Amino acid sequence: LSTASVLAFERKLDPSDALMSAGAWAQRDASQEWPAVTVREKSVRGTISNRLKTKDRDPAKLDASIQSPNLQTVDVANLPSDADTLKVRFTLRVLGGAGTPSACNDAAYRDKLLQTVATYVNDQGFAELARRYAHNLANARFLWRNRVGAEAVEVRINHIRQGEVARAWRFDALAIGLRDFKADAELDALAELIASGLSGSGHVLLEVVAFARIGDGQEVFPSQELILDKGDKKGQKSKTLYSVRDAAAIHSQKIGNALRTIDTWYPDEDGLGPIAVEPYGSVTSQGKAYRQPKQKLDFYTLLDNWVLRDEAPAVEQQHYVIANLIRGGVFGE
Amino acid sequence: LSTASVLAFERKLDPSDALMSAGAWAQRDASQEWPAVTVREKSVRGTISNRLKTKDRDPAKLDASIQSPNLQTVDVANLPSDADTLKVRFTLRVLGGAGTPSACNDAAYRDKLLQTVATYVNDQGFAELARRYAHNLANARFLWRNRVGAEAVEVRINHIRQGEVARAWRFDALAIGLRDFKADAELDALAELIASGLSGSGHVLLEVVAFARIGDGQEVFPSQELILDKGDKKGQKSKTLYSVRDAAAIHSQKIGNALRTIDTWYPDEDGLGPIAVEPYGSVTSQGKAYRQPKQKLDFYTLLDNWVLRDEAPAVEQQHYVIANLIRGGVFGE
Amino acid sequence: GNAAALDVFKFLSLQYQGKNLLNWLTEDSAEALQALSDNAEQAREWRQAFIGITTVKGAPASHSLAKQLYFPLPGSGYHLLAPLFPTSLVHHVHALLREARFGDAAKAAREARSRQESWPHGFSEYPNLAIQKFGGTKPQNISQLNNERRGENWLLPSLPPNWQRQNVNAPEVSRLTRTLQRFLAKTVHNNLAIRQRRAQLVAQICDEALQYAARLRELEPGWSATPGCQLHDAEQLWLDPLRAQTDETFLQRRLRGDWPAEVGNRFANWLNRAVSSDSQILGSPEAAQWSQELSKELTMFK
Amino acid sequence: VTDPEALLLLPRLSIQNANAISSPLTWGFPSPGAFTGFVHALQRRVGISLDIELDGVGIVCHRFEAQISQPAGKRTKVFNLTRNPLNRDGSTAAIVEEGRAHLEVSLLLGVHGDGLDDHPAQEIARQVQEQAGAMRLAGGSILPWCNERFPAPNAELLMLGGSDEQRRKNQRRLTRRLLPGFALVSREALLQQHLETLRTTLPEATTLDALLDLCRINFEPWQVRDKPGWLVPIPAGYNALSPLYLPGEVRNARDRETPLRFVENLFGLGEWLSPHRVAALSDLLWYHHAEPDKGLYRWSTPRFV
DNA sequence: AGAAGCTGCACCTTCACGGC
DNA sequence: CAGGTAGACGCGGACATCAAGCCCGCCGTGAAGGTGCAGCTTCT
Repeated sequence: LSTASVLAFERKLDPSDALMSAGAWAQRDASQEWPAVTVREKSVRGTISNRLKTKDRDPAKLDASIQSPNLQTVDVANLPSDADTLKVRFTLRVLGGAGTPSACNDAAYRDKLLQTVATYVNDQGFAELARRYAHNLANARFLWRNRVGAEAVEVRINHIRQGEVARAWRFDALAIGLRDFKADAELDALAELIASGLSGSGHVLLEVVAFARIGDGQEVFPSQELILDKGDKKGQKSKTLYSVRDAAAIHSQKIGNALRTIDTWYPDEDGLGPIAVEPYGSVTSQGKAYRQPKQKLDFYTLLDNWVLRDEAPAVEQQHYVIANLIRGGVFGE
Repeated sequence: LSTASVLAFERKLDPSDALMSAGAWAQRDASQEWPAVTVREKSVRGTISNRLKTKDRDPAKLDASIQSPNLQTVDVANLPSDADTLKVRFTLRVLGGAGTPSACNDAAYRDKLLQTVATYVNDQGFAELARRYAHNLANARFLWRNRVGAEAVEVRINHIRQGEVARAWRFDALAIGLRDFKADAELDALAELIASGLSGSGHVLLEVVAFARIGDGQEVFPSQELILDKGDKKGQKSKTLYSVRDAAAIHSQKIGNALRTIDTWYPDEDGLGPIAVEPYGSVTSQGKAYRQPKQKLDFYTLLDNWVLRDEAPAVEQQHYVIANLIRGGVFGE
Repeated sequence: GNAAALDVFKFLSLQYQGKNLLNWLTEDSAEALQALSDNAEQAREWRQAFIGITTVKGAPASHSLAKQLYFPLPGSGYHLLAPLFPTSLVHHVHALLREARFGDAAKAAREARSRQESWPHGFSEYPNLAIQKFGGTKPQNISQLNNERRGENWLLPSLPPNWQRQNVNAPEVSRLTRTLQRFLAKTVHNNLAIRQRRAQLVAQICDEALQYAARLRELEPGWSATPGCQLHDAEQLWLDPLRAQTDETFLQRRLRGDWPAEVGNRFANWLNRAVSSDSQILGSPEAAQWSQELSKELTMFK
Repeated sequence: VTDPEALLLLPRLSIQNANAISSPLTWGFPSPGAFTGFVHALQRRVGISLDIELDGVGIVCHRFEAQISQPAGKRTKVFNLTRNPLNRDGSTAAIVEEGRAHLEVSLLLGVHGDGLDDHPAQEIARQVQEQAGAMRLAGGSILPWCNERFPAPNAELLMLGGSDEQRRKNQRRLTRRLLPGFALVSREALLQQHLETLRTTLPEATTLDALLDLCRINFEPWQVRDKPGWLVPIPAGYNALSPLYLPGEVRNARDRETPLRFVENLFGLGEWLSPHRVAALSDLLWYHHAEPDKGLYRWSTPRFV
């Protein structure tokens, strides 16, 4: 009857931080002696290019300000002039036990939820979901700004069985587009491995390494750190990059959001592209939140219409519901 | 329909930190293993050249004007004594998709802005903009003080396709002026290629080399580092030249300033020449900011008339607005 | 509670000679008639509505985002143990020991040190503090005492070290010895090149000892009678006392000649017990040979 | 009676987003309660199948890198947050401040049970490691040693498995594997000692621990007073606000079969020793102490000095 | 012509300076 | 198919002084809030 008041789901498909090395293309074979790109602090001089607030001011000080320069100090990460290839590497754990709630109050709700995800994995297992995850590992979507100017990108994925490699995949990440989800052989093999790691059987460890042909001496983008800038001069620098072990890298949540953006089923022009899987499905880029609960397509209403009122959604929306279950979250009333 | 509160535009026309080497003229073709220019820190004895303050206006301590060698510590970059040519080398990606912001809040404003940029680019493409960009790449305006006394300046632009050139241009940079955008067949070919890179119809990464005959053992001028540290003395250098890996270099934002000087449209006296494209178009070295908000010709009022109120400006102001969008930055309420 | 009712708390914290008998205004008789000097019905009702809604609870709950953590009972079983954020104000003790009289003690510390007699009060520094602000721009939604401090929880650090502290914290020679033992294990015709390689390896070992004596000359001039003197009387003075901490010749055996033969002897005894292959015994004449070798290279210093 | 007969050494684990927030007064390294709960979860998931108990765990912290930044002009430091998605209508959500840190810590834990005579020599440790690879340590995903130049194995040492010279030899070969780390120790006798030397006709509220955390550079007829080791503040358990409730009493619990209680943090003093001056490695292990009808849900390292 | 849930709007609300 | 044994590598004394170390301008902003009620809306 009533839903669980506390309903938690842990993050399956947990990635690690994506360290960035630099090296020449066709030297991707010996890509372990490659040095990492270090973030530098550089002071820049620019103008007052922001728009002014002409409220409780005077015109003389504002046009004297826009006549005067503006000194900042930002962080930047460059490739060397002897390396036209960025090597972004991370590990990925596919945990297992997908539909199991990590916290649930009602035992009847837990039993009905387990029976619902059991009937789902019985009639339609993790084929399409793992195919979309294998696409988003196969096309280099975790290069957010590092992909838009690349001539060629290549993704090498290695399954680490016990302490050594068991399976090697080598994909061209530009033939596999960012908006379409085709069907190939090696992608289906990677999806079957991801499904076996997601069916509760194993906890699969993969390494993903992406080579990107940017250019000699060009600028790469590690993920920017969030400082809220409410205090005494804590926003004078305006750009701080993420660095782990003296090396520029991308956050774990950014790689997770990058291989998570599989949802091509939302009620607002799904031919645009796949968006990230969120409850009340949100994109921070367009500043909109698709699947509002005024329409009957958010995660919450689909969830307690599936497991409570016994009415299954469409075949594409229960994929989104199970994708939130893999995505993990805190729900309940 | 109103302006979004967050509007971020990503840098198209991304250059690199331009490195400097030195060699001899007529060996310009085999100028690959040329030795790099290093930055030498020297100490100079001078005089008091500044005008006196009210504390040093005493009759006893005007001795500082009389006997004080003033003992400063500067940096310098010289050519070798048997080398009369400065070579400056960098790479330049031009990405495309100019009007799409990487961050927005109002999706209606985002769609209206994409509609205005789309009716621009299908009204008039990137012809004048890429023509002026290719002209600023033609004459070595990125050689800032390395151009004012050079005898002959020659630039070589190589369209690096995969790891080799695909089309090479070779321009006499002194014949092409710094104040008027003339016509040339190779310049129109380079302008068409930069326009094809600016429309997302191809991947364009150029390698730009520029040789200048400064003189045998003369002084070349790399970028001077900004040191954001206030009042202290007797140990401060006050001149620190920029260098990457013991090789003197020009900043990437310096090259980005220099190949952005395409604005020959501003309501003040335009008989001087092109200035850079900024909102409230500023030359802070000259101390004057053209396109003041007291005129209706800055970037923000023209943009909010073009997008919100559907008041399309003149075609030159349209070129200025799209040049600001190609530049990038933070716009919004 | 709701921040919009926080106004009423600003009415209840009015220190008109006592705000504790005003918030829970129980011990008052004149204040009831002073809250409304018209009648006793609305005055008593407002008084009980002011003393009542600030001592009232509702229902026990933990709304799905507060933490709550299993704790293992000794035999078996668990408890759920929901933690709640305390209002311990170390923030007052932190701010008053960083701004109030930190300035006076700090100026006494920073301009009175040639003057040995400074002011009779000390101060702390509290390094590596961390700011944690709960309400982002409007901290009133959290609580009232989260508005006195503007967020800013002021967390003390823990921060495990990285092999360096001010309070307190904490192999090519083996390659040479191993290749010397593996070299004198086997024999190929026993010619000049074997003795050349043996002299080569013992030369590398003794110049490694010289490098160890030189790189430990970079510690300090003056050691002391620090313990462990069972092997530390002959090699005590081979690691030189830098000739600068002495300054009046307080040591008489520094130039007596006691150290070099004994250091060579005990070094060759170490090399005897360290290098002993299937040719088991090494012996005393080899000990005297390597002893006099290191002794010549140690008396070569002067 | 909680005495181990073995010591399963789990090697240098790397943890990518831990909880750098430890307590409402302390930040930095995570709580030892996290490590005791991790070992109790390992015993819940592994140890019942082998009929062995897993009680007590060490901490070495081979390296630490918090995700913080210094506000440019202040003497304190702020936390690098994460970005949450929009709420329901398209609006930047209210940020909660989560402190995250990269840890690299190896841990030795005391095996106790009858599920080892001589048959599980090094497959019991392989089982515990290959199951703990799919688990988190303080909110941080344990990165399970990707393809690199070297592996990193586990160890299982028995105290009865060897004579006295072999006992100290195995202790030495165990402490060579975690020697750059720093052992965390609960020090409560030192806190009470510094309190009762501090308490000379003046009371206290919590200054007994705050005075040992700080760096006082006071003057005595500037000087600076020294402390033995890194004496840090640590959250040492919980204390009872509420009488404990029945499972069907508190709305919105984690489950409706466990009794719930409302608790406050408790605060004690810890030290970061080096593990070559421990004098018995059968010490240095973190155990629970309930006394549950009083409160006092403590964790500690007993039998130390 | 009466009941539930959603949205819009109002209401609350600023600091002390120099590395074991 | 081989290539040395022995023994020892100096003392003294000293290592400069004067005078000075610049001036100008500026330092982004956008977004990161909860609770309670009035009224509207949708449905029956």
